[PDB]
This record gives sequence, structure tokens and C-alpha cells, in this order.
Amino acid sequence: DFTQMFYNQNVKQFWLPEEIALNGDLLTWKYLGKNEQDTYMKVLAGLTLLDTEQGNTGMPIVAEHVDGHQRKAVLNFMAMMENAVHAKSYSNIFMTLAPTETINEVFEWVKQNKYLQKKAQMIVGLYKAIQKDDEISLFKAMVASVYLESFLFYSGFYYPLYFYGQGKLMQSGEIINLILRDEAIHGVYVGLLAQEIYNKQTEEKKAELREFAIDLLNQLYENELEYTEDLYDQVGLSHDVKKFIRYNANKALMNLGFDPYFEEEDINPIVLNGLKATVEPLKDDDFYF
Amino acid sequence: DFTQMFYNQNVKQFWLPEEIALNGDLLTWKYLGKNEQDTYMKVLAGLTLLDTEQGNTGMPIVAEHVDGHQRKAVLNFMAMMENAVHAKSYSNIFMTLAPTETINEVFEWVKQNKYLQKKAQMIVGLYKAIQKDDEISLFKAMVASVYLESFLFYSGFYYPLYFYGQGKLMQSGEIINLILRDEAIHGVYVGLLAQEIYNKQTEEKKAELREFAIDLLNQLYENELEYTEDLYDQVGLSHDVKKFIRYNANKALMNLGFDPYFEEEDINPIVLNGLKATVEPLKDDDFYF
Amino acid sequence: VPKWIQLNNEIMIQKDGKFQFDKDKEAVHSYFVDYINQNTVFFHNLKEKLDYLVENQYYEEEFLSLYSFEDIKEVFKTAYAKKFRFPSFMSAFKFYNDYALKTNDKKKILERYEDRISIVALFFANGDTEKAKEYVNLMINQEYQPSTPTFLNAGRKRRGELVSCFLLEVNDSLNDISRAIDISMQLSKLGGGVSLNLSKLRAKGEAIKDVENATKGVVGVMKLLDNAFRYADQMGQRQGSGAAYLNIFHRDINDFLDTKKISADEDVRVKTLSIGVVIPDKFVELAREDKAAYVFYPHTIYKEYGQHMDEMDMNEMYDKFVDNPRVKKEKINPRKLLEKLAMLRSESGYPYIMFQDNVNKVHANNHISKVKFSNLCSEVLQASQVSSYTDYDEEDEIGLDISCNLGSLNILNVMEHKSIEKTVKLATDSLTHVSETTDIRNAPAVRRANKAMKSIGLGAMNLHGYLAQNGIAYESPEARDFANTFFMMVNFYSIQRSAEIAKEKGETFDQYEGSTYATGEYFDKYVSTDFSPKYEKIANLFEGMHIPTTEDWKKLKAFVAEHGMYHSYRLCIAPTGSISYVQSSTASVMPIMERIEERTYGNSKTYYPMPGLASNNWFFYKEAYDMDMFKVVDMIATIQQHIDQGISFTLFLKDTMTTRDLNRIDLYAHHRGIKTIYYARTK
Amino acid sequence: VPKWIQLNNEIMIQKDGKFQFDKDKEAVHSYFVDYINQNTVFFHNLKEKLDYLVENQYYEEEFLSLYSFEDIKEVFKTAYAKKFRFPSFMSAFKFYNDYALKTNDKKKILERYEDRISIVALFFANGDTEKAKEYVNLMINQEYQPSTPTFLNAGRKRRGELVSCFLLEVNDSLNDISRAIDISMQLSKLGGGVSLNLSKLRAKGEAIKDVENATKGVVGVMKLLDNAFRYADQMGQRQGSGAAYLNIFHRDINDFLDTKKISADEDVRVKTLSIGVVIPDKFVELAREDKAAYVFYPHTIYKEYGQHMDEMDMNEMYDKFVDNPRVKKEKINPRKLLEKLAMLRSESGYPYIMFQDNVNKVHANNHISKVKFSNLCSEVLQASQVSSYTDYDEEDEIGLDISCNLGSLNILNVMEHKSIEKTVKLATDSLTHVSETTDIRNAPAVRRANKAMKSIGLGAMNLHGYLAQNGIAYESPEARDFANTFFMMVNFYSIQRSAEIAKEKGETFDQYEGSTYATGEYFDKYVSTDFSPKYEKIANLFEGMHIPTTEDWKKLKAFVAEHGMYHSYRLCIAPTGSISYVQSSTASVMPIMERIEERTYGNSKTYYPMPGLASNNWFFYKEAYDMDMFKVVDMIATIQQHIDQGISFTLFLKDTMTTRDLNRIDLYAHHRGIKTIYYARTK
Ligand SMILES: Nc1ncnc2c1ncn2[C@@H]1O[C@H](COP(=O)(O)OP(=O)(O)OP(=O)(O)O)[C@@H](O)[C@H]1O
Ligand SMILES: Nc1ncnc2c1ncn2[C@@H]1O[C@H](COP(=O)(O)OP(=O)(O)OP(=O)(O)O)[C@@H](O)[C@H]1O
Ligand SMILES: Cc1cn([C@H]2C[C@H](O)[C@@H](COP(=O)(O)OP(=O)(O)OP(=O)(O)O)O2)c(=O)[nH]c1=O
Ligand SMILES: [Mg+2]
Ligand SMILES: [Mg+2]
Ligand SMILES: [Mn+2]
Ligand SMILES: [Mn+2]
Ligand SMILES: [Mn+2]
Ligand SMILES: [Mn+2]
Repeated sequence: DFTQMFYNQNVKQFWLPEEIALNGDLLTWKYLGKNEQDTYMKVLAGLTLLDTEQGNTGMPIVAEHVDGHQRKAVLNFMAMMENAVHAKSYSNIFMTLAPTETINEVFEWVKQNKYLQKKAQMIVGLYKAIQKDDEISLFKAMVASVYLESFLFYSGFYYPLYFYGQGKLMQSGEIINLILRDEAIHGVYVGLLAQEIYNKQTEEKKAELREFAIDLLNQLYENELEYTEDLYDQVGLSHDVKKFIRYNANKALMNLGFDPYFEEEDINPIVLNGLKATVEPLKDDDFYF
Repeated sequence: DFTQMFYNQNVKQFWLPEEIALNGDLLTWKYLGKNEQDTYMKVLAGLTLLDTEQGNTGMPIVAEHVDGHQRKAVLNFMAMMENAVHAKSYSNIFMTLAPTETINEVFEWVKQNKYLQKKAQMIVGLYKAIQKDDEISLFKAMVASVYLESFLFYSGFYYPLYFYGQGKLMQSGEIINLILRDEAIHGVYVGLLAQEIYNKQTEEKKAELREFAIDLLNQLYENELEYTEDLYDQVGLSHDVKKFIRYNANKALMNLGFDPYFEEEDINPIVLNGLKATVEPLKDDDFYF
Repeated sequence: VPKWIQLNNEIMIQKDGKFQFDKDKEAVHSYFVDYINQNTVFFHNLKEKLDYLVENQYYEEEFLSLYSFEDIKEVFKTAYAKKFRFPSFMSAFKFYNDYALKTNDKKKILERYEDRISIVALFFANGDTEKAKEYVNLMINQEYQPSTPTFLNAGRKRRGELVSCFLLEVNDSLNDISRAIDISMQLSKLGGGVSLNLSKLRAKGEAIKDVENATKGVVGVMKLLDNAFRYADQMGQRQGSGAAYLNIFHRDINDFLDTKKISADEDVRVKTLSIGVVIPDKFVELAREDKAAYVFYPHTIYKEYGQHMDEMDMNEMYDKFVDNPRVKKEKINPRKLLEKLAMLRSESGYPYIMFQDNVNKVHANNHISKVKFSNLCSEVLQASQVSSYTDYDEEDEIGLDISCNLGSLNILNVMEHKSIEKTVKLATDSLTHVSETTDIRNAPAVRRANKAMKSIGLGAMNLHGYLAQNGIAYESPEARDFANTFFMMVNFYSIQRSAEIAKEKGETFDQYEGSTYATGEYFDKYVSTDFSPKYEKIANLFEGMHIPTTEDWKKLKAFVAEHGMYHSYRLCIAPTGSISYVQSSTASVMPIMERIEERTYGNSKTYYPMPGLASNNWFFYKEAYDMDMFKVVDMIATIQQHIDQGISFTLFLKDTMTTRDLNRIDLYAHHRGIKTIYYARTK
Repeated sequence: VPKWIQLNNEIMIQKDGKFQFDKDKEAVHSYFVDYINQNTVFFHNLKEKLDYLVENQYYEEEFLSLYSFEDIKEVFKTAYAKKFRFPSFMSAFKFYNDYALKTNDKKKILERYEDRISIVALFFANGDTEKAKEYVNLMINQEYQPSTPTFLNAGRKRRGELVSCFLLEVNDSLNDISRAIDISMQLSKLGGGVSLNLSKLRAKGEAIKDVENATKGVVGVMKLLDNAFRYADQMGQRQGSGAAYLNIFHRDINDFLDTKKISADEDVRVKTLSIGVVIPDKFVELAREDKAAYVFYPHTIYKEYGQHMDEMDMNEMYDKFVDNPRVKKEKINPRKLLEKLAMLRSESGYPYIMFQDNVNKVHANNHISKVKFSNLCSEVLQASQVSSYTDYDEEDEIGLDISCNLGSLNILNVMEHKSIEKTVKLATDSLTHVSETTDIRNAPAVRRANKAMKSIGLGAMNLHGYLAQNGIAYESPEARDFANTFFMMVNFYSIQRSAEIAKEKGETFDQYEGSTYATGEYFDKYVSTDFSPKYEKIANLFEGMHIPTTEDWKKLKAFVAEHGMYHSYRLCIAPTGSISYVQSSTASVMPIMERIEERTYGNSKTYYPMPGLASNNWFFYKEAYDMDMFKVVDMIATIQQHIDQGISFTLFLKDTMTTRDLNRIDLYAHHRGIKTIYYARTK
């Protein structure tokens, strides 16, 4: 009921890194404090590392196990955006703002970081556990994918959106907004594929899959809180970032056809500013009664 | 030395079938004989099948086994083109020119056609035989992919090109030329990756790989002859198409770094004829004169 | 999640294999003991409440000033003496979310059900305390329900208009088209659904003063009206809803239909404007005989004959149109057009189907005008005269644009109280009051038609609820017998009340003398045929009530001949969408779509069982989609024979059936005398 | 391929390294020897021709009946005595394809150039044979050219209105919005371009009858207007053209601008509605100082002050609006808004820019009203008063809606004949006649303002052609000196003719006594500054013509004080799209875009060199894109200092220059006193 519509929306959102000139960001970057520059670098590396997993494994593995030519095509398109567009865009932002040696060090740090690794490996673990012709394991991986696309990225997206909403780092913020817009539709689409599997299950199996999804969400959420304090306490933003995580967790759940887990909260206004029946001929004698 | 330039070429060649309006072909299509329309539908259906498998299976699987994020980005982009752009374009052509029943019948015809099933069996079999960290199985699949890109498509491409060259079906022909332009660069790129693996081998191993490549080519060739006769005898063109596929077989071999195998012949000359503004911020000195 | 939400969701949790319907009742209690009573605003006495609502611009002070405060207190005490309890959670929820008056910030509830009913009754009575008490007893017993505009807006300062539907005739001119757009925006601003007859507009490729192939046809006017309704969307609260009606013999009829095709281009597709097709008997005859039909260019016909194509009878003028060389026409296949109609209704539920000859063979006011189109709900079928809106500084010839006030009888409550006569007369009086106090200053034809026609619409709800709660299958002949008798009684007492109002006011509706009411023709079938129940069960159902016989109908005919009728039109059965929830009634005379409906509100989900659904009457509450549409057509025709206007007849189709089945249902409806078909809802 | 088309395409074929310009002349001969004479209907005498044209509803009887047949024959003989020959193929092709009268079957030519000129002259003179002969000599010398509406439709029964520029004020109400839509449709039906001021309309999220967040803003009104203009498209001949103007301090200004972005959705973008932005000096001051600006909600300002936001001076009102808590406003960056304007103009050439204070610091009728917006071509700048269109059966308050009368002097032909005074006065008389004979019965404010203001627009064209054929670069100071002198003489003789008409008829324009003409302020710069040429070459160009001095201007000021002025506005420089071809002239006062322009008609290619282009003046015919836009701004400001209304000023940009360069050109135009900027055409 939905793949051709998503095909259309995906292909009409096509874009390339070269379209946004990045150099003018240096005019606001130079005015940020060390903690602001440090947080931005770390957040950016976090997003980059997670998105690479999605391009190399997450999207291609789901495309492999999903049946249907049109679904495979949409999924291929999404994988292309991760690898050919998003990955180049993140690299471009980095190369503009930091010298080569600084980029290498930030990636070394974020690669060793406990909270980034915990979530990255949890997601990758579920992708590696998909078994041929087993729709339960596929569903679990789709849940992981939706959580990445619609939830885990947002502790990171917060900061570029926060600057973007203030008139700072506008070129890279525009790029991030385009990336985020792609991840939103990716999350919704994979969510619909997961609901299709979920709806084929018994009531007991459904309850079991719901428990899986909520348990996974809880593990990721508790790690996100730690990840958040680790990055954002030094710039005083953690309270507001936490509200943004919960709001996006609720969107991820709704993508999977589940009820919101967290109470509704208002979001930081600066970040908001950044954001056919069968045709049968009449046979005559149908006019007589 | 080459991936970056292929990346740039692939992304700059990006297109969608909807860019080309097809209603202009309606009259030249109406005017073709029943034999001509039948061959044309079947030819494009055979192409659709090849692109379906190249997009669903061939390109993603090669992407999985090839090392390097940039090489993977190129291969992922090529995969997307196969199933999200190329395979879909044929349906755009079908939906314009043909009634639903004729479309349904031709897709049923691909399922039961023995030559089309044999060629799919052979090519996809090699893709699915790739073993992780086994460069020889990967080479064999890359040879199969080059043969699909640079040889097997051409029994199909002949007919749209033959019409384009006579000023007939020129909108459909424009789509086909764009597809052909893509496959030419896809065949070169995969050919270069295959040569990388071949060049790592002992002379004895190389001799075996040439045997594999030539045996496979001959087996595919013999099947393609029967396919060509089956499609083209009713339009009187089988001998001409055969010359064309031999010509392109030599190009496939060359893409693999091998000498031409078939002698040169004169190809039908008809078929040969078938071939925002920059933004600066306002300074305070721009407000004074 | 709220406690009442959990209690309402406990219905579907089966106990001993049966639904827990009684849990629903518990929910209402919770909904009142945890939300409504806490969110209500209480005053020391009624005086402080009325003063606060008057000075804070919640209530109009004029209608309350006609009563002394003692009388208002007595009316409110009469309302609260019934101790009315909502039997289902959804009834109270719908009232307190859609109809109960809230504060400016919508944080508290100012109006209870009794308060709203008392205010509506005081507005209806217009200074009569006893009449106000009668209205209070009628509404608190839920025998009669004023329409959503009237019930929601009566006596309110910030109110809109009490009229639900408006029907506009658009003349073939740019001035008339612009005036129609303006009036549509004005009436959508007032909150009413606007229907426009586009059959007089000349088709695409017609001449505008001797330059040919110049007109955009009805599709351009359709786009203009669609944008007008999008702009005027009740201040962004409810999406602006419009209807366009076109005769099937209009040349643009295909393009018209192409506005609703799911593959239509953006320059043709229209999405906020419902479409209706008016089918004369000539089109059905041509399709039946498989003879190729002709659609006509209205402007050529107007030039040749001096009258519009829809202004005269196609059954007698179609051959003259075809044989006239000065009339331009296009060849069509009527069977292919019927199949296109069926396919469009399967895909999107459009167009509305209006069988023009079925409407006009029993239309009582053909002398004023024939009924050429219907309303947005395809149940209003009244005479309309097109207006001649001329240039600026020139006097406009104001015609008649249809507008009627809606009100529904609750069949279960009316028959339980054995008060068909009293309820019908009081509802007629309330609708007459609503018409009298309606004055629209931006729709001149609507105002003139309201003043002259005095047309009202008295509908009915809970037909299926009454039948299922009394052990009668909706498709059974006993149900049709009950509908025949009940609606003959309703028509009899509505005519009696109209004649009594005409006698007491000394005035009839305009041009009543030429109507079939004045000539006595309307009463023919009522003075020769007996409509008493033919089944003993139905007769027992009607016990304690005097069923009018042929002698009573003869006396009523003589009374009408002596005194006339105040209302040109009296009965029209509207869909009654959301106000049926508050009355604990099934929607209109249609069969129920589902026994228990799951509706999502906020982040919660609620289940509404059909009123009176239980184990013993589970299979009597047969779902509409599972029913034979031919027997539903039989029921609707049986009701329609006693309704002067139309009935919003929604077709309930299964996905398995084809467009041929839909066409067969449409043709059987036309054969059985169905005036209009509302929707083709597919399960 | 026809012979004349081959002879025209032979221009590009270079002989001896030079374009064969003279071959174009041969083409004209062929175009007349092979096509025009063969397809031209000939009559035995002019009496038979006039009888055939009148009887077959080609001409009007009224204007021909004012003359005896001898006088009409004498006028036609005077027209034909010139033996006028089109110098280029495109001139004759454009006339005989766009303006020459053709039969109903569009295969024969009924009107030659002399016939059309004679008919227009007879219409202008209104019964005076000598005046008709003067008009014939004026138009056959090609000194003056009536606009496309006047030239095409004068004397024709099957015609649109002679005015095609209409400016409408839209008041903040649904009645006023619907009336504006209706009037726009009626004026597009007449063939006119309609400009609507949307600044008085309240922004999105404003209150309607004290309900919050209800207004759709000006974007919904723009959607309605765009649909109305698409519907009304001159009976399917030309695409309906409309313009919407919004003040830059209106809050919707971004959404307004967002209607022209390519990325805008289908429910946001308007395709047939041009947009213009009115920029007061306050916005430019805020952007210059980089202070953050505020965009205001118009309805809150109206509620607080009783006047619309665009009706008061924002320079003195901006601080009070910002400091007023009851005025709702949103923070914006004026420099970001300027960059957005430049980017949008680069992408699509929109919006038009109106510098409000540049217009109003020299506006003579600020007492009537300040100029709040411009026309579709951004050159009409007049006082307008909004109308209060009330409900039905209620009297409307009719204001003033601008509709000026277009006509262009051919600077080359006027100056080579040494007839600035005579041509200006005769053109003023013809424009007065056409304004007096215009009667629009569906636009009340347009008709009232035409009767009261009597405003006409007398433009000029072939400025660059005249300068290039006289060895003067368009960007040279000598060109600006010539423009200063020529347009000061044009203004002098236009004012003199207006005062003479006022003295003869004994009446001035309404509210003239409050104008700067009456107080003598308008003549201040004319009684103190001498506008005689400062260069000997320009003085020799003006040889044989009396150049008004300061004493002459003092005498004219005294004459205006004694007798008044008949026209509220006299001069406006329109783009002059297709009439420049027929007159063999460069368009307006703009520099030429191309030296030789390539066009495709049917399946054939055609080549139009600029008039008088040769090897000697090839360098002086510099293309507009190659020119410095600052010097073009300087020339346009030099002309504008003598034009009471605006000048259609199109910017000509290269693809290399960025939005900073566009913003710099706009700010230099604002600094130099440019009133309007029309288009940003990128090469
Ligand atoms: N189903 C219902 N419909 C309408 N109002 C209700 C409903 N249930 C409770 N209420 C309101 O909430 C109050 C709670 O009282 P409840 O019905 O529990 O009985 P009570 O306290 O014994 O008094 P009473 O029934 O006589 O009003 C009611 O008096 C009434 O105002
Ligand atoms: N360049 C032109 N512009 C306008 N009309 C032209 C032109 N060339 C020819 N004609 C038309 O064709 C006619 C023939 O003109 P031609 O050059 O042959 O000689 P002529 O002496 O002007 O002729 P005639 O006896 O018609 O006056 C002209 O009278 C005129 O009507
Ligand atoms: C002006 C106009 C009219 N029409 C159509 C719609 C109207 O129903 C129809 C009548 O327009 P009218 O307003 O009646 O035009 P008219 O009176 O000048 O011409 P006539 O004498 O023939 O009546 O023309 C268009 O389609 N597009 C237009 O732009
Ligand atoms: Mg008319
Ligand atoms: Mg108002
Ligand atoms: Mn990504
Ligand atoms: Mn993604
Ligand atoms: Mn391909
Ligand atoms: Mn390929």
C-alpha cells in the first residue's frame, strides 16, 4: 500500500554535498568557545560513525532479507543515500572545520568512547543476528534500524540544530537538516516494513515482540542519558537534550505502530527554529427488475 | 587511482525516467507491425529481468565483498541505478505504450522463457557463490557482472537503438541511451576491479581464470544466439543482432583486460546512428555610495 | 491512560466468551466522577451562571431577556428533574467535546447536557415558558435532536449560523460565477456546507460573445470553488466542505467526473469539493437500450430556446436537442458513463447520484421549479430559481437558493414514549423558529428563499437501533412495514403542523397555490392507500398511538385546502453524523456500519458499541456491509415515499463486488424510486 | 520556407565580415510582395471598406458617425500620403500578426498600417477632422504610439478595454477579498493586467471575530487571486496576468516571497501571479545599520491605531509599533530579507521592488494618499484609497483604484522632427480622450478614480536606439544629459497641456488643490535648477527646439496656479513590449538586450536587428547585460526626476554576478532615487 509513494518521496528528496558551500561557516566557527567546538566535533563524529554502520550493514542487510522488487529498490536507494551522499557530507563538514590531525584525534576518541560504542554495537549486533527466512529476527533488526534512524541520531542532531536556530554554522546546519530529513523518511519506511511482520504474528508473539521493543528502547535510552551528560554538561544543555531524546523516542515508537512511552514535553524553541474495484461491463437485464 | 573519478561520473549522470515525457512515442508505436511490437516488448522485458537481478543481487553482493568506503559508495550507487532507475524505466515505457493485459503477458513470458531463465540462473548462481575473503569466487562473479553489463544487455539494446536511428520511438530510445551510457561505465568499473584480483595471481592461476572467463563467455554466447533467434526471426533481424552481440562481447573481454575473441564485422549503420545563484552576505560598505 | 478509557477498553476484553458491554456504563460514571464534574464550572445559583455567560459574551442576552428569571429557573429545573444519564461513555464524550460550551481557553466546562438543552429550548420557545418546558422534555427525553449547528450554536453570542446546508444556483456568467464564489465563502465562514449547481454554466469550448472555444467549462469554476472553500474553512477549525452538482447531460460531465479520478492532474483534480451527478430518466433509458447518448453544450441550447438545459424536461426535449442543428452536442456511451460512475464511486465514493425524475415525479413544488440538484449530503431536494447577478450599479434579479434547517427524530425514544404526533409537531415548531430567526446578509437568494419557501428538514435517527432492539431484522419486510407506518405518521403530523402554523399565522409559503398540496394531488396515495402495519408485531409496536387512516388523511387534505401549508418542504433525512452519538442512536435511517466501532482520540483508543447492543440482539445489529444493498434500497424507498425531500442514502459495499454490482444497485435504486444516493463506502 | 524568411535569415550570413543588415529591407519588400498584398482585402473605394467593416461588426458606428465621409476620406488620404514603409521585416510582421484587423476566419487582412492609424486618429479626435489629421501625422511619422490596448482596440466593436493597467486596493475583509477577486476577473476579462495591494490584509495567524490563529494570511488570498487570473485569461487567448504587492513590514512577507521559490509546494506557490514588495526607507535603514527589524501583524496595528499599517508613515510609526505591547510583531533580519529578495530575483526575477519613500518624496498627491504599491509592470505610481465593500443590500464605500492610460513617445522620431512640444501635447490629448471614453461597469473604484483623477501615463521609447544612432553610449554622461533635457521638456509640455486642458474644460482633477502642483512645490526644482544640456553635442541634438528655462518654468508654475492641472498623473514609462517592434524602436528607455534577436515563429526562425544597427553604430548598440548596472541606474534616475510616476526598470545581470551584486544594484537604485525595479533578467 505504500512502497511506490515512498519511492516518489525518496527520489524527489535527492541531493548532493556540493550543492551547499561550506566555507562561510568559518565566520561563526571561530567565535565558538573550546567546549562548544569540542562538543560539536564529538557529536559530528558520533553521527558519522553511526551512519556508516547504517550504510555498510543496516540498509543493505534489510534490503537483502525483505521480499519484493519495489521494496528492494527503495531500500537500495536509501543505502545509496547513506554511502554516497550522507557519508561524503559528514566528511566535507569535518574537513572544513578542523585540520587533518584534529579530525583523526576526534575519531580516535569517539571510537574509544564507552557510550557511543555501547549503542553502536547493540544496533550492529541485531543486524548480525538476522537469519535467512526468519521474519522474527528480521523484525528485531528493523526495530533496531528504526531506533537508529528516528531516535539515536537525535542526541547528536540537537547541537547542529541548536546552532542553526541561532544563525550559527548555517551551511553545515543546512546539510544536517537535509540528512535528518532523509533519516526521518528512512525510519518511517522501515517502520512500516516492521509493522507488516508484526501484524502477521499471533497475539502471544505480538506481546513478546512488544516486550522486545520496549526492553531495547529502555537499554538504549538509559545509555543515551549517559551519552548526553558526557557531551552536553560542558555546554549546559543536557536537560533540554533529554527532552528532545524522549520526544524522538516517541516518534520512533509511533513509526513501529506502538504507543508513545514518554509523556509529552515542549522542545527548546531554538532547536525548533532549526527544525480500484474490478471493472465488469453491464450485461443488460441489469436494467430490469 | 580511479574510484573518485567514477564516483563523480556516476553521480553526475543521475537521472529519472519521469524527466522524459513518453506520450510522443504513441504514434510511431501504434504504426509498428504486431511482430515488431511483440519483439520490442519482449526485448525490454528481458532487459528488465537482468536489471532486476543486477540491482537486487549482483551490485549489492559485490559491494559487500569489495573493500573501501569509496569503492562501496560507487557500487551502492550503481546498484540503486539498476533497480530504482533502470528496471523501473521499462515499466514507464510499458505503461505508456501497452495495455495492462499485454504488460501482464510479457512478465509471464519472462518467467517461462528458457533462455532468459538459463542466463539468470548462470549469472545469479555466480553472484551467490561468492565466499567472504575468497577473491577467486569474487573475480568469477565480477566476470559474470561485466558479461551482464557489456555483453548480455546488447541483444536487448539493439532494437530500441535500431528504431531510434530511424527516427522512431525516440523518447523510449532516449531512456535506453541513458541506461546504455550507465552500463558502459558500470562495465568498465567492475572490469577494473576484476583485473585487480586477476593481477594478484600466479601465471598458472591466471591461465585458469582466462579459461573460466572464455568458457563462461562461450556458454552465455551460445544461449544468447538461441534467445536472439527466438526474438528476432519474426522481424528479420537475427543475423544483424548476432553481429552486434559479438561486437559487444569483445568490449566485455576488453573491460576485463583480455584480447578480443570474435572477428570484426560491419554493424547496421542505423544502430550506429542510434548511438540557484551564488550568494554573498551584504557588507556594511554595500549600503553606502 | 484515564480510568474511564481503561473501563471503555474493558468492553472488548471478553468474559466467558461475551463482550463486557456493562463496563461501558462504568466508564461513563468514571468519565463524570473524574473528569466532567471536576472540569465543570459551578456557580452559587443559576442567576450567577446566566450573568457570567451573558456578560462574558457566551450567550446572547436577547433570547434570555424574553423570560423572567423565574421562568428560566423553572425551565432549567425541568431539564434537571429528568436526571438524564448518558448510557455510554462515547455519548457523554462526544457531547462534552463537540457541543458542551467551554471557556475561552477551553480549560473548563460551562455547559452541562441539561444546561445546553435548556438554552436551546429557551431559544426555541421565544418567550413561552410552557413551550420551553415542552422543548426541554422533548430533548431531555431525547425524542428530538436539533441539528449540530442548531444544538451547538443556539443562544450563543460567538455562534455561527443554525442552518446546516445551503444550495446555490450558479447562472452562466462571470458576474454570477464570482457572486457564487463570494456567497460560498460567506456561507462556509458561517459554517454551513454549500452546494452549487453548475449545470447552467456552459461547457468547455463555448463562445463568450462570438469568440469560440473560449470557456474553461465547469472545471475552471470547480477549481475556483475548491480554492474558495479551502480559503473559507471555518477559521481553520473544520475543513471547508463544498459540493458541485452537474447534470449528466452536460458536455463537461466526463471532465467533471475526472476531477475525482485518483490519476487526475493537479490542474484538473479537485480535492475539497464533493461532486454530484444529476441523472434524468432519459439517461437511464438510453443506457438500458444501449443507444448512444448525446451530452449537450448548455449555451447553444440557451441561445436556441431561451432557457437553460437543466431548466426544462430532458425526457421530452432530448430528441429536439439531438435533431436541432443549432444545438451543439457530443456523442457518449451512456453505459460507459454509468460504468465510469460506478468505478469512481468504488475508488472515492463520488459522485453523488441524484435521480432527477424520481425527485420530480413526487415533488410538490414543480410549479415553482423542478429540483435540479441536491445538497452536500444529497438529502435536500427543493425547488430553486437561479439568480441574475448583474454588473455593479445594476439591480440584480434575486432568485431562490435552497436552505433548510435540520432536526432529527429519535425513532426509539419517540416510539417508546408513544409520542410521534407531539414530537413531530414540536420539532416542526422548532425548525420553523430556526428558519424565522435565520437572516443571512451576504446570500440574497438564500435569504429570499428562507423567507418565502419557509422550508425545514425534519429527519429521523435510530431506525436500525429501534429495529434491532425490538428483534426486527433491518432487511426484513417487518422492518419496511414499520418504516412505512412510522414515516407515514411523521408525514401526516408534519403536514398537520404545517397547516396549523399556516392557519395561526394566516400565511402560507410563497407560490403554495400552485403546489400539489393546494390541488390535493399530494394526498392521493394517502386517501386511497392504507399505511397501517400489515404485521401483528409492528401493530403491537404502534399500540397506544392513533395510526392515521384514509379518513384522517382526507380530513388533513381538507384542512390543508382550507388553510394551506406554512412550509414548502418539511421532511429531509440528513446523515446525522456526530449528534447521533449524544442521543445514543444509530446514524440516520442507515444501517449500522459496525457493531462496535474503534475510534482513536488523542493517543488513546475507544470502543463505541451500537446503542442497545447485547448478546440477545447481536445478530439483529447486522452490519451494513454484510447486508443486501437491494433490501436496503427497498427500505430507503419505503421511507422515501413519505419524505418530501430526499434521504442521505449511503451504499455499503464489499471489496469483492465489482463495479457491475454497484451499477446494479444504482439502477435498482432508480427503479425503486430512490431520489438520491449519498456515498459508496467500501469495506 | 517563405522567401521573406530566407531574406531575413540572410542577415546572419556574413559578407566581407559584416552582417547583411540591408537584406532585412529586402525581406520587408518580399513580405509585402508575396504575403501582405495577396492576403489584404481590397475594396473599390473607402466607402465600401468602411461599410463592410461597420456592418460586419468590425468597427464601431459611434466614432465614425461623428465625421462626414469626406473628412474620414481626407484623414485616410493624409495617412496614405506619407507612403510609410516598414524599415525591418519584424516591424511589419508584428503589426500584421498582432495589430492589423483580420477577418473572423483570420485568413485575410482588413487593415493596413495606414488604415489602423487613421481609425485610431478618428477615434482620438472625437469628431474633429483637423485634430484627426494631426493624430494621423503624429502616428504615421511614428512620433507617438498608443499602447497595445489603445492601438489594437480603438474603433473596433469586438474589443477589450483601452486600459490594461489596473491597481486594486484590497481591504481586510472577506467581502473585500471576494470583491477584489471578482474585479480582478472582470478586468482580466477586459484584457487588462491587474495589480492588487495585499498589505492591508491581516497576516497568517490573526484573529477573525476574536477567535485566535484563524487568518490564512495573504498567501491564501494570493492562491484565490491566482486561480481567478488563471480562469480569466482573455477568453483563452493570453495567459491571465496578475500582480500582488505586499509591504516588506507585513509579517507574511516571507511566505509572500515563499510563493515564488521553486522548492515551494503546490499549496504555496502561485504561478500566474506576479509579486512585488514595497520597501519603505525604514527597512533600508534597519538593514544598513544591521539592526534586527520587526514584521508586524496588520490587524493588531489597525485595532490599536484605527488605521492600516500601510496607510501611515513607517518611518515615524516603526518605533511606536515596536514599543506598543498591543501590536504583535515578529523578529526578522533585514539583511537576510534583502539577501532573500536578491536570491529570488536571481532565480525568477521576482519580486518587483517599490521604494516607497523614493516614490512619495516626489509624489504630488500625497494629500489624497501615499503611493502604497505599483502595477503589474511596476511603473504606475499613484495615490489610491481603499474601498469598503460591505455586505449585500448595504451601500459600499467606493475608494480610488488606479487605472492610468498608456502611450509612448518615440524619442528618435520625436527629436528628429524637432516636435517634442507638439507630440507631447497631442499624446496628452489622445490619452485624455481615451481616459474619458473608458467606462468600466464592474470595477467601481477603478471607474471612480478614472473619472476623478484623470490620470494618464505618457511614456517614451527608443532612447537607446536614438542614442546609438547618434553616436552616444547609453552609459555615457552625455546620454544622461540628453535624457535629463528631453524628459524635462516632456514634463514641461505635459504639465502645460494638462493646465491648458484644465483651463479649457474649467475643471481640474479631484483634490488638486491639495497637490504640490497647486502649492507650487512641484515646480521648485524647476524654478531653481536649469536643465539645459551641459554638453555641446546634446545641445546640437536639441537644435531647432526651444528648451524651457527657469523663467519658462516659472511661467508654467504661475499658469498652473491660475488654471490648475487636469491630470493627477501624466507621465509613466511602460515596458512597451510589442509596439516597439511596429515602431522600429528599442523597448522603453531600457538598453537593448541583444543587438540582433533570434525568434522562432511556427517552425521558422527570424532575425531582428536593433533599429538603425550597422557597422558604424555596432559598438554604440551595447547590450544591456554588458553594461554597468550602476550607470543604467543613474540614467533611469535622471529620467525619473522628470517623471511623476515610475519607470519600468529591468535589471540586466550576468550569470557570474551573485546576490550581493544584485543587492548592491538595488541599494544604489534606492540611493539614487529609483522608484521601482521591475525585473532581474539573468543572461
Ligand atoms: N452517566 C452519567 N450521565 C450524566 N451525568 C452523570 C453520569 N454519571 C454521573 N453523572 C453526574 O455525576 C454525578 C455523580 O453522582 P452519581 O451518579 O454517582 O450518584 P449520586 O451521587 O447518588 O447522585 P445522583 O445519581 O442522584 O445524581 C451525578 O449526580 C451526575 O451529575
Ligand atoms: N517596406 C514596405 N513597407 C510597407 N509597405 C510596403 C513595403 N514594401 C512594399 N510595400 C507595399 O507594397 C506596395 C508596392 O511597393 P513597391 O516597393 O513595389 O513600389 P511603390 O512605388 O511603393 O508601389 P505602389 O504603386 O504600390 O505605391 C506598396 O505600395 C506598399 O503597399
Ligand atoms: C470571462 C470568462 C467567462 N467564461 C465563461 C464562464 C461563464 O459561464 C460564461 C459566460 O460569461 P459572461 O460573463 O456571461 O460573458 P459575456 O456576458 O460577456 O458573454 P455572453 O454575452 O456570451 O454571455 O463564460 C470563462 O470560461 N472564462 C472567462 O474568462
Ligand atoms: Mg452573459
Ligand atoms: Mg472585518
Ligand atoms: Mn544517513
Ligand atoms: Mn538513514
Ligand atoms: Mn542497468
Ligand atoms: Mn549496470
